[PDB]
Amino acid sequence: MRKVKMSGLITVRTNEPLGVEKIKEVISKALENIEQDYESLLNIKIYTIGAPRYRVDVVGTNPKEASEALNQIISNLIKIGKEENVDISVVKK
Amino acid sequence: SEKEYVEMLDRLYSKLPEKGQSLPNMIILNIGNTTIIRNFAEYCDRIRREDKICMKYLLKELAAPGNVDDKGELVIQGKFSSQVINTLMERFLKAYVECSTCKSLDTILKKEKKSWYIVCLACGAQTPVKPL
Amino acid sequence: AWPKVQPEVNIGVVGHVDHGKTTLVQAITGIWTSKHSEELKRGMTIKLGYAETNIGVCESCKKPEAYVTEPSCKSCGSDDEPKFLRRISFIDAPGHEVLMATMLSGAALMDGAILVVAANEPFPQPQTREHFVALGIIGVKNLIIVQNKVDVVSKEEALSQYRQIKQFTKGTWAENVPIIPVSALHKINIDSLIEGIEEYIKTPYRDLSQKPVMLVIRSFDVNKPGTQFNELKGGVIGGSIIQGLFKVDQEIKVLPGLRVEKQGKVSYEPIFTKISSIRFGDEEFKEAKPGGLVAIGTYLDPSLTKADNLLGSIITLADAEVPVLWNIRIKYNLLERVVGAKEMLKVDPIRAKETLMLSVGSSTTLGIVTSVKKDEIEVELRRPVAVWSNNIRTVISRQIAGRWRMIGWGLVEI
Ligand SMILES: Nc1nc2c(ncn2[C@@H]2O[C@H](COP(=O)(O)OP(=O)(O)O)[C@@H](O)[C@H]2O)c(=O)[nH]1
Ligand SMILES: [Zn+2]
Repeated sequence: MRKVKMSGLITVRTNEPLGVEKIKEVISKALENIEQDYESLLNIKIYTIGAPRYRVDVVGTNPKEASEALNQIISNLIKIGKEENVDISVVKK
Repeated sequence: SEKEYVEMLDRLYSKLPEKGQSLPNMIILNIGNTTIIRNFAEYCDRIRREDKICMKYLLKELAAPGNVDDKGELVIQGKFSSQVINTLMERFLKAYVECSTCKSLDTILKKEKKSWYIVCLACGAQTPVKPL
Repeated sequence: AWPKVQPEVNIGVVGHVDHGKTTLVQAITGIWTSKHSEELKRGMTIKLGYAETNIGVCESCKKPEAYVTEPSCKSCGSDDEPKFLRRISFIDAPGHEVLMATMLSGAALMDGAILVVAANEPFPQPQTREHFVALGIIGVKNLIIVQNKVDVVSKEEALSQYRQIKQFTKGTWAENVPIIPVSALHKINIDSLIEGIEEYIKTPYRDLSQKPVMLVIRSFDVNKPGTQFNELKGGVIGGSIIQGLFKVDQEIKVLPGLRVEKQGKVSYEPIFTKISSIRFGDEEFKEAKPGGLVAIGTYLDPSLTKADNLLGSIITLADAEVPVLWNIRIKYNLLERVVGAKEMLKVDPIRAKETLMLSVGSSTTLGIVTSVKKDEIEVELRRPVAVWSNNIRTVISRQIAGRWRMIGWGLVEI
């Protein structure tokens, strides 16, 4: 009676010599302070569904705060990623 | 060095499955709670079929356990009626030995990734069968 | 206790169509190669089969009933453990006349091979012949001619053909090749073959000092769907190290690489990456060398490798000298007739501006003739080609009846 599923499809593609490696980074940074500032987002889980396509899962106690941080994440993936030559746009859903 | 070659040639030949037949009556008996096919080995032998296979099938249909004698005998861990054995046995012939084109019973049994085929030594056709 | 070692030599299996060269590859390895099936997935998007096996021997038994494929030794009526000889792998080749261009690609991974020849059909068949002279050109010297399906022919016959397969052989680069008659279906005389490939196709000397060079024939995305973000694997490039050797944590580059045509002409700029891991079959290693299909797990975005994308490329040490050219000079040599056809007709001269298909490694490309001297031509390749060393071999094909045909070869003059 607590969880609320909040996902969304994104595009992630790089040509950096350490592909998957730069992807690991941006996420493990753009996805920093979320579970802490704007807090009880019971959990976070970015993952791949296909090829350049990925998704982000944010289960929290309240839907209003769900999309609150979920946007703050993507918000930063785009930014941080563009700061490391990591091309990540969005296919909202 | 045809000699070298011919030598190998003759060797394969005498490795073939003979040349070119009612079916020996399959002898069956009982001993407590076992049904035993005295010649399950000879039988299979004369239909060019691997014992494990007739065994696997025939057993599966029976829903009983068993293995083969060190002297080619089938010991079915269950006492079944001589009759039903045949009924299930012919069914085995129909589906895994008899050619569809002419019904010879003079066949091989190919196997590939997941498709086995009956291969007639008479008509030459291949009945695809459900690998089991 | 046998050694889990990587393949030593690659023996491809060539021949016509329907001639058993797949039933055979398993009548040996005991593996059914997917060259003959429809695969919707990762990996193989080309009709090429692969099959690895170990090769032991029981010095307690007699030949040929001596050689085994497993640790056991029951197969000879003994028990004194057999000593591990080598570990070989077969490349299953497409015998279909059409598919010919994907054979010349499997050949450039070939170390030595076997030319399967059915006994029930006249000799030599189209691809039986084409494929043969293909081997000649590409550069193989180790050849065993397998006489198959005799278990459906008279001794009086198997011999009749035997004679021909031989006279056909005179004057040829394989003028004294073996002819081990077998029956892949019944798995009979396979052991005589294992002695043959043990006798006539031996691992060649590997100059482990040369420039590392691998030919790519596939690529895929390993990551299953769903995989979290921290268990993601980089792309995986597969193929064969053809010379030298690579090892984990290294510096490699794929060529021609990533295409880039922006605001002008197009151009291909190298894809740089580090080697993430090595694998031959189900065993991971720490360095890969000639012999066997490799799986070089890299670091790049899975997108780059996911669709058998990088097939036709080569992997190199990041730091190397490998010209990616668009125009290339070739001191070609045309053939007599169009082997692999049916209407034995002469090969017409390479006319200028004519279009031709050039095979060069795992790669295949079309171009247009721009120069045409006595024994040298130059061509414009739609896609550039990476020439890892001067004067590497190339096969020249020319579409004839809506169908492409082999008519020659040459040396790529860097
Ligand atoms: N009788 C007989 N059939 C064989 C033998 N080897 C292969 N075959 C069969 O002949 C066909 C062609 O074999 P396949 O392995 O697909 O060879 P491929 O067409 O060269 O790649 C299949 O029907 C096989 O089961 C053999 O030694 N004897
Ligand atoms: Zn029939």
